[PDB]
Amino acid sequence: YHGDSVASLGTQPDLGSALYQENYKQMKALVNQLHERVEHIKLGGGEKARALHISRGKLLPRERIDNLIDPGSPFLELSQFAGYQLYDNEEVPGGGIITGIGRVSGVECMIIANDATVKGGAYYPVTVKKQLRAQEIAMQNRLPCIYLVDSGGAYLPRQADVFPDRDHFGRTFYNQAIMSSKNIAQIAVVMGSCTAGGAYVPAMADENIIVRKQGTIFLAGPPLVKAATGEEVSAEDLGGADLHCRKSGVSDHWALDDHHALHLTRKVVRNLNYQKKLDVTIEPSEEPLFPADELYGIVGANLKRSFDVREVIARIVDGSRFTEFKAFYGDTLVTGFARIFGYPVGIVGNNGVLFSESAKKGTHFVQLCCQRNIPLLFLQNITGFMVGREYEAEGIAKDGAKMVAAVACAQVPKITLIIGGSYGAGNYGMCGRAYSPRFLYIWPNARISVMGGEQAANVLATITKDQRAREGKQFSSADEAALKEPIIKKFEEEGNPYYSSARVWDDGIIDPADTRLVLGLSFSAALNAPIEKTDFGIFRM
Amino acid sequence: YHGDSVASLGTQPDLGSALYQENYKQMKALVNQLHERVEHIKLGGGEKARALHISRGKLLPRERIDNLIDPGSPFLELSQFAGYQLYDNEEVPGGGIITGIGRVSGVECMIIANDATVKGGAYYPVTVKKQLRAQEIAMQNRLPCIYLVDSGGAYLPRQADVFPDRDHFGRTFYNQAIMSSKNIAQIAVVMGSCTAGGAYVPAMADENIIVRKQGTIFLAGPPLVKAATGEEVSAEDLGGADLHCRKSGVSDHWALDDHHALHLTRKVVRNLNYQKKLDVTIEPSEEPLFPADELYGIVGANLKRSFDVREVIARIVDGSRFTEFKAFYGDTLVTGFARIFGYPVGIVGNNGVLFSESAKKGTHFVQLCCQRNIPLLFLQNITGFMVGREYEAEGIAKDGAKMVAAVACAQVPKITLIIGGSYGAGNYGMCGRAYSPRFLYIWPNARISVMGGEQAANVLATITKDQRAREGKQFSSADEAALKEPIIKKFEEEGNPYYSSARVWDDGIIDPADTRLVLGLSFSAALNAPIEKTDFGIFRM
Amino acid sequence: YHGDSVASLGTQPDLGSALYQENYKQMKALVNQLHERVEHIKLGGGEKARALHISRGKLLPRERIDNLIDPGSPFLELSQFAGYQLYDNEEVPGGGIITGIGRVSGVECMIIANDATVKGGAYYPVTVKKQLRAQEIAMQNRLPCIYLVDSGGAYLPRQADVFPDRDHFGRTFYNQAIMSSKNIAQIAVVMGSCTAGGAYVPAMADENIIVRKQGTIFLAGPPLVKAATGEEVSAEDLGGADLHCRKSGVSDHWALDDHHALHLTRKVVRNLNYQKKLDVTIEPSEEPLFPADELYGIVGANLKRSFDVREVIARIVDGSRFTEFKAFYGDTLVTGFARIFGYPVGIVGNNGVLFSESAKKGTHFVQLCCQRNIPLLFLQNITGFMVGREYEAEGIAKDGAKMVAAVACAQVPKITLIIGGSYGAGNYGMCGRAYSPRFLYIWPNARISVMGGEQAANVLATITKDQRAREGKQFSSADEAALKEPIIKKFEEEGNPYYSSARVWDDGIIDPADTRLVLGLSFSAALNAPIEKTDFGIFRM
Amino acid sequence: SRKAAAKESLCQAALGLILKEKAMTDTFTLQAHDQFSPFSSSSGRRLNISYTRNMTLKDGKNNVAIAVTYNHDGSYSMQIEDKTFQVLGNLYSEGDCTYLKCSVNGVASKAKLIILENTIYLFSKEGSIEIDIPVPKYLSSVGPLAPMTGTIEKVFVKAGDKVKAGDSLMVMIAMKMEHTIKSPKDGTVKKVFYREGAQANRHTPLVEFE
Ligand SMILES: *C(=O)CCCC[C@@H]1SC[C@@H]2NC(=O)N[C@@H]21
Ligand SMILES: *C(=O)CCCC[C@@H]1SC[C@@H]2NC(=O)N[C@@H]21
Ligand SMILES: *C(=O)CCCC[C@@H]1SC[C@@H]2NC(=O)N[C@@H]21
Repeated sequence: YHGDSVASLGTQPDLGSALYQENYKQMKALVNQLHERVEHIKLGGGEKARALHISRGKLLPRERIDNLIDPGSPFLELSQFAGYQLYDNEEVPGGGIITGIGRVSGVECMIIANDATVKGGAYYPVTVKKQLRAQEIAMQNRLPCIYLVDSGGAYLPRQADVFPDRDHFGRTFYNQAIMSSKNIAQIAVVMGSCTAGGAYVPAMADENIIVRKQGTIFLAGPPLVKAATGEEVSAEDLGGADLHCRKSGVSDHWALDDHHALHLTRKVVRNLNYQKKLDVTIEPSEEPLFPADELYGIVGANLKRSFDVREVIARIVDGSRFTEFKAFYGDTLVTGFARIFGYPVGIVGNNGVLFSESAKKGTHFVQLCCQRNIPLLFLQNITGFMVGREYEAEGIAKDGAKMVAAVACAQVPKITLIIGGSYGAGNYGMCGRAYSPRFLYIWPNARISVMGGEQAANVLATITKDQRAREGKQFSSADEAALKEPIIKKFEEEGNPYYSSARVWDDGIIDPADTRLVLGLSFSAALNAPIEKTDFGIFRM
Repeated sequence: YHGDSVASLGTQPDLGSALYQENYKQMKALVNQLHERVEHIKLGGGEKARALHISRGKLLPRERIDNLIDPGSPFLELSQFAGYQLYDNEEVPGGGIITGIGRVSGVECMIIANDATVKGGAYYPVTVKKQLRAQEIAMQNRLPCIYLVDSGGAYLPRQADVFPDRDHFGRTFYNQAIMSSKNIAQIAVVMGSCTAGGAYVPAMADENIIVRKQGTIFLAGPPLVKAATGEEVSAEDLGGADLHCRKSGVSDHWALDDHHALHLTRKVVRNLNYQKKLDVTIEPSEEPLFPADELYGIVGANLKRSFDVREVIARIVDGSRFTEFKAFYGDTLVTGFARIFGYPVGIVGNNGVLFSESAKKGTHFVQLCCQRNIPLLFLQNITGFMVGREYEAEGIAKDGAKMVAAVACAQVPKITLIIGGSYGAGNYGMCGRAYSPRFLYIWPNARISVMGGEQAANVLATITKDQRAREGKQFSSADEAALKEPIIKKFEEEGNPYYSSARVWDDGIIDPADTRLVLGLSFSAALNAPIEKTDFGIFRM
Repeated sequence: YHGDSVASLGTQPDLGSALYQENYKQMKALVNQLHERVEHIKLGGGEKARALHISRGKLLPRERIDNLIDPGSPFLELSQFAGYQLYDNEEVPGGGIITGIGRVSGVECMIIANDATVKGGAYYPVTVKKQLRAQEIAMQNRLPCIYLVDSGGAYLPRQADVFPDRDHFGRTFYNQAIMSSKNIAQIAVVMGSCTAGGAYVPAMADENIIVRKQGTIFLAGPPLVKAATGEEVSAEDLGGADLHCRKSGVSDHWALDDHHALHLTRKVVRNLNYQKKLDVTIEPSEEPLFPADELYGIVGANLKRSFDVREVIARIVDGSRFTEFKAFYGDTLVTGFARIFGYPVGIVGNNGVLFSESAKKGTHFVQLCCQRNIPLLFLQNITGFMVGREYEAEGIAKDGAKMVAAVACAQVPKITLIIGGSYGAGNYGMCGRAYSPRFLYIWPNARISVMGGEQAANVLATITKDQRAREGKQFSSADEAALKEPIIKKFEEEGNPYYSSARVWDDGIIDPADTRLVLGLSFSAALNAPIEKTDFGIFRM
Repeated sequence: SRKAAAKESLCQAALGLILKEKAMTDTFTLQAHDQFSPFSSSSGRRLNISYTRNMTLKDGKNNVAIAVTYNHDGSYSMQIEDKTFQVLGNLYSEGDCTYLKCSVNGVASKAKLIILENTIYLFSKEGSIEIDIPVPKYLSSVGPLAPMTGTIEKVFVKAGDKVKAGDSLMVMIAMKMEHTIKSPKDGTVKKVFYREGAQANRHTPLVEFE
């Protein structure tokens, strides 16, 4: 039937209130700062290396992805802020690599493009981290993976941090070997010069493409040949495109220039015989009834004041409709059913500290979402986990452990978004990074640490007051201020969205408004895989 | 192609023949009697209890199901005649409970509503029988189950017949625990007061709904608290809706009144993520070419005269088309292929006593229907199984055993309809009640016993004549009449449709004409489950 | 390693205490009464029918089972007390049928023997109930089933209670048809005269045996032939063993007399190609360190006094060793790990009313036993479920519902033993009859009702005092005594072990001492089936 | 001034609503896998009994209850107050407009049927009638408690005040987290129980409405 009317969420905020004006101004300042930083990261290695990249007839890497995907298609870039002030004097825009999800010939493909304008396309340790993150996104979601190989050797003085470990560079080839055994098609397009470790990236591909007078593959370079043998050889005579397409047989297609290689890539993807099948149910899409500059005004920059998380769920779902589950029992957690772009979503959000009733409500809701095969969207705004003697007497530990067990055993596509603070073990309960969500984005006001700066400063102040009163010396106000400034300063600097997103702890600082669109894009890629049956472990009753 | 023309069944009966007039008049009398009896059962517990039910702001239970299902949807009630003269002075309309299949938010759901106007909604043993029948209908057909809880405690002086056995009251909670492990969603709506055993019916639900100032859940009542403790407590202070939604956490949604609870129920069903998938093939539907007041005239009330079962199959299938399988070999069984409402049906019907050729034809047809995954509709009009010395010499026992083995091993959705007599072990061969059909309806002229009244009277007359002639006393005509009246009287009373349907031996006396529509509704619910592969045992050759 | 020493349970009781002497004397009186009642039930239909059974060269049915099983093998009879004072003037020993588990040719087989000395071997409704219970025991445990057919027709004036329903007589043939599709071998031995409905029991067998001049199969008797046709025929000329082995082909083996038929049965079982495989782990067996006349002294006859259930677990397990799980949290439920006869058992027992902590401990333990594939033995000694306003405020309902869900979803072989009272919905939580245990035995002091006699009498006294004080009349002590005597009398009579075991609500009143041996036998049969993986539903957190 | 609707006009409004619900059912079926199936026909066919739907329409200011019996032949018998009407009809389209074709007690008529949110518009050659569908309480409903155990910074209102919904009543700080209470309810405050600087506990009532 699906025809009767249903009430909807949402409250029109007081746009004249000075709290709204201050929250709106401060969040707008954060978003403008984000805008200008990503416009500086977009240029890449600078105009000198861009001139030397276009003087060899090479398309710039963002132009390569622009000519590769379907015309007019949205591209979802992942981890645009990697390597941001991560090395001391070495400015590495984008990590050196451009990874994202796009629509190629009607198929959602995962694209990995070596930016050669930034330090010769050399692999930094954060470049390997970003690449392995992209490859497990492609394996979780069953996305066909496209590599646009333009390398410059692994970096030498960071070689330890790139070479031997489990999640170091060689894992890349593991990821291409396993994904080929699962029918997830791997295409490599040699547009540059992979050398001596990176030459396995074209050689382990199910179907390969190379470019004449521009693309070289060899396991050993002309310096290594001139040192070990003494035979002078060039690059194109040693591992050029004519040699590889005609004699050795490493490359499978041959391309005149860059546009021909991207055209051939689209042909190879079109002949993959892939047909998308959704097992979830879809309703005709709709729109939120409230705009998202109101999310600028509602949420704001200060983490001291709380807000209602329902005013976020009114702004991001279809029709602003939301079936709230167990609405009065433990209202520091808001769990309900909504739809984004037709997809059914089970939305879990925070409203305060987590009592035991909140953890029981969360465990029940995650079990419902895994029994009905509904995806889960977690929204994190956490302060902590409700300290007190009575609550530890009640067994607040086993209830948080039940929520952690049900979140970790869940097989549905989970997506985390950190709309505020994310501190401590509550971060584990609300499906943080270590619990394998599909995607994890953050907002530019978020903070993430092991505790807040004030919590660390105040428990260290009380503990040192306790041990000095056992000692006997005078612990004054100035000693307390000299005790409290570096703890607050360190937890503020290292809790930033830019500190967390300089690594690949999160998949990217996103704008609040774009939040709605971004979630839809994320969920679309996550529905490219069939949904497995969830089986939980032992619930500690 | 599907375009060429095909001959059809059906003969226009002699409407002027006095046999037609008498058969039509007697079947019309049976159907009018059925009509007035179900209109008396529909009112329920009477006007005094209906006034005291509406004085508390409660919707009457038939109004609850009317406001729960989709607008204009047909409701298929099951077992409307339970408890009909089943207890001595206790008039229990409908068993005390209203079970059926309806269309809620586009999903075929199974609805179980406690009628509180009939003896406080207390559980009689027939109420437990009717409820467990409804729950296995929901489990066979994978129908999501909705309970509208309004109880009054299990009945005390019948407590043995309600409490301990396997298919007594506690089995209900077993059925909700198993069905929740299979993703068959269980919703309970507490509209009344479940007490101390029935409080497990809301507590074992996957998603619960309760009503303020009207719905109470407790494992122990205020008499039990006042006896065991001595603390006076009310109902709402002990187990009310505010206490359960806010402190204890038993209820998941909270409802202002009855209309809000049914609205919330429709929301909960809409967000179940269920999408119906048919594995059978469908053709565009059609109509019978002959009306069903002709079934009144054809079939009639006397079981002595035979009729043609093909004149029934002309009246209930689409287009009156019927591909008859093995039409000459053993024509006391009529087996063929037809379609009802687009669904492909394999129709098995009787025309007389069952010879061995009839059993072989039946075994072959059931094997065809299970190899092609076609449903089966059995029509029972049985006298017996062809006595004689020659037929026992032929092995008529092993042929009936082959039909019983193939009927019992069959995995397709089987539906039985008893259009006439159903006596003895032929009732086992033609898929009676003990062989688990999906639904089993009867017509108001049917009879069902272990043998006919005349068979029992005549074999007992001949056996007692045989033992008196060995004895020597005079066994006259008057002794034979005093021997033959209570056997005939008992087998006539206890073979009735109302005696069989006062228990839950059948799913309901249906009108002949409505027969067509009812079968379509039944088959629709039975196609909500995927069809399993049939594997038979050992065929006694 | 398995070598280090471990503490053990058990306390030597005060054998000189007058409580021990009185408890021992009263339990010894109960066991002697049980002994003399089963020695009267063992004789069967009496000496006149036993003389007329042995005058036709027939072995008596207990002698048939004695010559069928392996020499010296223990026979586990099930439901010896069926039909005990269940019909008014009709004394039906054993129900008319002898069902049990025995060891035939090295295989645990399930044996169903028609006692023909009791009313001609005719089927009473309790005979059908006992037979269908035996057949689902054979299907749960994968035991090959042997029938020793000696019937006399279904009983006529009880024909309704025998014929049409789902779990009436025809279900028997359903059970043989399904079990043959699963490779559970069905042997029928026609030693008597099955007639016209019972003739499907030999005809649906995978391998059949018949006896000359003694065994007749026909779908229609000589009275029915003489009535319908008028042809006089005998029994042996119509359906004798020579006719069926030579012309018709219903029987597969031919036997001279009864000893030859049992010898041929043992041959047929030996050539079944069955090899028992245990998936559980076995340790070398041991003995309890305390005898079980101490269980007479410990447990006694009065249900008012409590005892320790651990003194039962010291008396029935191997070595008196018992790893107690969660021993302090909620000590009104005792859950632990032990071994009986080498088999690993998870033992759950009661010690009082069930608080919410007891239900949480029970749910955790049942989840452990299903994760490790360990069988479960439930010991029931229940008064109730802890009334009070605070406990209903805590949500005691959802905790009992969690225990009911985990008990009902469990796939391990569960065995219930009712060592004391078993009242109300706690009976559902501790795996009573409706939750499908493998076997359910009781002790001769047990009581089972919907509540105790005093609970029913006292809550009805307080409720009627409430309503009379609203009325105004005088409710004196004598009115209260006339109110309290028939409630106590009815709940005492209908809560008996003999009232519960006259039906097939339990598999038999067993001696306390024999309890140990009986459990081992039960568990051995229950390990003839491989253990399935358990998947629970939704735990109401 | 506005004139009251005739009982025949209420029959037409009820029929248009029932047929619009059918239309929604039909367009759901067109997207279903289970096509041609029963349950899709909004016939109201109960087994052995009839189905009567009790609906209420609001005519101006006054409510009228209409009992609609579903007949086997597709007709309706609508009893308004006491008088029964035999009501038949269907929908048809001409271009982009939907028309309701009626026959009430043998009297045929035709009117344009437009249903916008709650209001049923019937445009005929004799006038235009607006019939409203009543809105149930649970779709039109959209005192306060303390969120945690904290100290109150600023009170806002006293007795004799009036706030409207979504108003600041109190601000309380609980373990360094500023919580501004708001009003879901409405009216006038009768008592403020905690003055500024006092300690409020979990789920403790702050203000009251009399
Ligand atoms: C003040 O400086 C902060 C003290 C502790 C932080 C608070 S207490 C309650 C919240 N839960 C938690 O673990 N930390 C938060
Ligand atoms: C006359 O009173 C009836 C005699 C027997 C009934 C007939 S004989 C053939 C049919 N088969 C059967 O078993 N009973 C029917
Ligand atoms: C006295 O006559 C008995 C009163 C109630 C029985 C007691 S109260 C606590 C136990 N739990 C329960 O439900 N019944 C038992």
